Amino acid sequence: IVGGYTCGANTVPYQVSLNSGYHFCGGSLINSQWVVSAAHCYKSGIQVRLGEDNINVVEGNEQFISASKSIVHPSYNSNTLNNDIMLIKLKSAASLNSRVASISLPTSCASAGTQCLISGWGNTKSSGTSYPDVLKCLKAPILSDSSCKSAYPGQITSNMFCAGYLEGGKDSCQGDSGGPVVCSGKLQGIVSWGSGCAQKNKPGVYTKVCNYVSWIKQTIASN
Ligand SMILES: COc1ccc2[nH]cc(CCN)c2c1
Ligand SMILES: [Ca+2]
Repeated sequence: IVGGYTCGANTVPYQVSLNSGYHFCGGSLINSQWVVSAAHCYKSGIQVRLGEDNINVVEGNEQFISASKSIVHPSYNSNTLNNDIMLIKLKSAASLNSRVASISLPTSCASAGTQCLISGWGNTKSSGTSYPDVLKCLKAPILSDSSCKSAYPGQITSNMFCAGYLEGGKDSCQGDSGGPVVCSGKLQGIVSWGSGCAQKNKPGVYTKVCNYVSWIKQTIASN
């Protein structure tokens, strides 16, 4: 996250870190046994880390649970990033409490202008690299479809939205991939892609979760 603030330990209780020997992507806990992330995060041998703040120090509220199955969306296109969503099933159910909690799926899509919270352990610099060990947060609005398409001609599908600031300076960045965009207490987005981070006229692009609720619910019910 570039231009954000330190969230505070366990203030984003649905945020997860995906770990394959190191943090490599975020995700969101949507019930006691399932995590949603980006399809571009896919790999084998994922351990899901819940209740994290400092990802390099055991602070006492963590739960570490191996993934038993990953399901990339059937229409994910790695070249265009269309349908950039994946589900991960945990080998055992997480113990839910005030610091580890699921986030609700949306019943409707959020409109442009809605303020959302984006969070992650990604790079905090737009040039150069500095990775934080504690979770960073950013409040940002959903941008209109027309501004999003004007910023990324030819590249925005109906399964994507832009959020952030056309002036630059505040954005998600490398290592935030797969993490949550939460608006009005519902998961509306997944950190997906962008052109660099925090550049003028290049806001972050997010998977539009409301288009996937039926797929998520049917997949969870059968797996
Ligand atoms: C350094 O630029 C990158 C590189 C990879 C990335 N993945 C996801 C994002 C979010 C950008 N809003 C991103 C940014
Ligand atoms: Ca920790």
